[PDB]
Amino acid sequence: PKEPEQLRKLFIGGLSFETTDESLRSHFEQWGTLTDCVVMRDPNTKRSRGFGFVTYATVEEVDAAMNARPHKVDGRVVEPKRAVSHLTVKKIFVGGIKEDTEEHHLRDYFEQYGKIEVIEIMTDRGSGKKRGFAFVTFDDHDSVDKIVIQKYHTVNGHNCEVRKALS
Ligand SMILES: c1cnc(N2CC[C@@]3(CCOC3)C2)cn1
Repeated sequence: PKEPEQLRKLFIGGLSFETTDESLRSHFEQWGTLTDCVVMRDPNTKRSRGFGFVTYATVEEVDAAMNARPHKVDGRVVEPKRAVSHLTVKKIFVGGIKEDTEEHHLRDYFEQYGKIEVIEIMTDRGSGKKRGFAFVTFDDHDSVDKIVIQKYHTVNGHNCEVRKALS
């Protein structure tokens, strides 16, 4: 059972124009088996477009590569991101938590996706009653990107709806 290829891909932005298929592969093979690795180039000049893609054999290998950031590739710090499902944010909306879900429920669950900086459990402006949704802010976008591709999120026995949240 192979994970869908789309979930095993990293877009790599900010490449040095001297990075090649081969040097990008040599770099990112340190964190897993690469089934594909390409530098995007102009069709006429062959000059690099400054970005590429790598595809790992498993999602755990994608995780390993993201956890090894920052990546300096051929002398330049590059910008890896998981393929789109890019709206790059650090904050999620968590809905369906009802009125019994507390901060530690959200923290104990979401801390395994990334480092949490803010948890905001929403309350009614007039009564102070919990409204049944929350916002979690992380220190980095990959946490959110991992979270929103999951089909399900179970927190405090609730099946939650989780979406990217923007400013
Ligand atoms: C994260 C960030 N960017 C991504 N894009 C994919 C290729 C792109 C669209 C067409 O040309 C450039 C940019 C994907 N995932």
